[PDB]
Amino acid sequence: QYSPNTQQGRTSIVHLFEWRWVDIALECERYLAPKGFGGVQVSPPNENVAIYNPFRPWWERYQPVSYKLCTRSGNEDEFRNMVTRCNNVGVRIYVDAVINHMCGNAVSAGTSSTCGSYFNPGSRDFPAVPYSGWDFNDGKCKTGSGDIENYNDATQVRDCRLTGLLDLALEKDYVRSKIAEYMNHLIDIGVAGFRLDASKHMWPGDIKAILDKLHNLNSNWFPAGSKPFIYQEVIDLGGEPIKSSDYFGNGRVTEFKYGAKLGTVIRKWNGEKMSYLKNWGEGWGFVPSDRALVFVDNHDNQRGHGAGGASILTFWDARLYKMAVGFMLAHPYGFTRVMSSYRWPRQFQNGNDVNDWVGPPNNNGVIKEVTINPDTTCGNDWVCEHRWRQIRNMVIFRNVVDGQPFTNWYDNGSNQVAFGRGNRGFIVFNNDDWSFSLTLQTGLPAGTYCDVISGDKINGNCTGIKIYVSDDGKAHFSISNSAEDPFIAIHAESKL
Ligand SMILES: *[C@@H]1O[C@@](F)(CO)[C@@H](O[C@H]2O[C@H](CO)[C@@H](O[C@H]3O[C@H](CO)[C@@H](OC)[C@H](O)[C@H]3O)[C@H](O)[C@H]2O)[C@H](O)[C@H]1O
Ligand SMILES: CO[C@H]1[C@H](O)[C@@H](O)[C@@H](O[C@H]2[C@H](O)[C@@H](O)[C@@H](F)O[C@@H]2CO)O[C@@H]1CO
Ligand SMILES: [Ca+2]
Ligand SMILES: [Cl-]
Repeated sequence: QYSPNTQQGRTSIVHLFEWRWVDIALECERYLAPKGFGGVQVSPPNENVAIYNPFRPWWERYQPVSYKLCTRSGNEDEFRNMVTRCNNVGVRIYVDAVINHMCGNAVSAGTSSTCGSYFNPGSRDFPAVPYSGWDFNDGKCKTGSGDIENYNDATQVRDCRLTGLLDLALEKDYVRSKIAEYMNHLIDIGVAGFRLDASKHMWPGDIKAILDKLHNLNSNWFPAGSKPFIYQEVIDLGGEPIKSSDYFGNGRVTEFKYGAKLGTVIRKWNGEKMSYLKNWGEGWGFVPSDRALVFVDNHDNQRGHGAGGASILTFWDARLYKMAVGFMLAHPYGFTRVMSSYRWPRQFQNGNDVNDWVGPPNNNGVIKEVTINPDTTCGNDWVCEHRWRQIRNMVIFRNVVDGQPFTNWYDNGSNQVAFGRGNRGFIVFNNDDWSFSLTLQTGLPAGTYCDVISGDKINGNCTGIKIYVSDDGKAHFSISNSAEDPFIAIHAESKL
């Protein structure tokens, strides 16, 4: 259950947040495949509530109406087209599965849905599934409000409504079956796995019961017996009765401690320093590496809607963000997910962004196409961090050093550190307020290597910084605290 199911040599997935199916299919062929990306996490493909107040917020997609593959990203035909084209190019698709709940209980009944399906939250009626009052936990929840009120009580966290979201009775075989029917529909289409949204709000046993009904991956693309990749969204920063480890029997889990701590470290909050990252991983209280899905930021916490707090680094913090992502992609701990977002009118008032609800770039509610600029960046307000040279090249770096051990660690006791991966890669970071100029042991064979952060290796030549490794594996590195990118990375495939 725990394997990403990516092609050998591809070690990362990217979240193409709110991207349309047709756009992802093209990206798979024109960029993701050639650049060695392992897969794509797509936004919920199932019909959701169409919210006009505010105007089509991104979170409306987390309020299911039915399991029809009909959304602002496209219809079933477009979804299949995308999965097939991506799979045909060796890039996997992972679905953001919203199966813990339906829409908000306060939402007005009617046909304000992405596929016109009728629904009535008040009467608990979702005929397009179909679900009825008998399929929700209204009678199971014991809180006075019917909503989750105290996280110290593991029971209400699972049986009550998350911020009013109608909670499905996942103990019922009928409900489990309707969800499996939806997920099997996707697996048969060709999806390689799923992100289980709000897993903390579901009983480990109920999730397992659902997974037990899931098919193996489509044998036209995957070897027989291939199980869908499962990564459960569990927000556990410690201090709660519910632990992410309670879900290890179903698959991997999102390690929100990862981005939160890395952000605090890179920002140097409360006296933290990169030198402390020497024992990064389980040593910091994180889950086992083979059960972790890591990331610097996600669609939720990049806009203050998730765990991590104000320490989370995002594309808005471009310089520090690139370093955090680089460190993550270079370090062996966990399975890495790169974030790809869109720009929005961030407006901070009293420490809170009042425009954190804004949906993807659009024209009258119609998601804008992803355009590619001659410099390979994206237009139409799509950030496309996965296309940033510094990030794209680190994604490749991880592929190249796949399997190599963490070694040759170095640090100045402050914020200047470096480490290698076996004899296939080496990375140096300078997050101090002074320059870093020193000769280090790289563990790499002698030769001239192109720094993949400041440049690229094109036709036997480096476009950016060049590093010279001697016969003893040592090499001189020089990084000024004023460099655009205060870190250098070199690997086996960047050698001249
Ligand atoms: C997982 O799925 C979620 F729903 C729960 O973690 C996502 O949460 C986001 O979407 C919800 C739903 O739109 C949003 O809450 C809105 O709707 C509820 C219900 O009516 C309102 O409560 C009264 C709430 O104020 C609304 O904002 C969440 O705020 C949003 O974070 C989550 O991101 C997914 O990972
Ligand atoms: C060809 O443009 C490159 C650019 O040289 C590289 O620096 C990066 O640009 C990012 C930048 O790193 C980031 O800090 C912020 F300014 O955003 C831009 C992209 O919008 O990548 C591009 C494309 O590879
Ligand atoms: Ca629940
Ligand atoms: Cl997540």
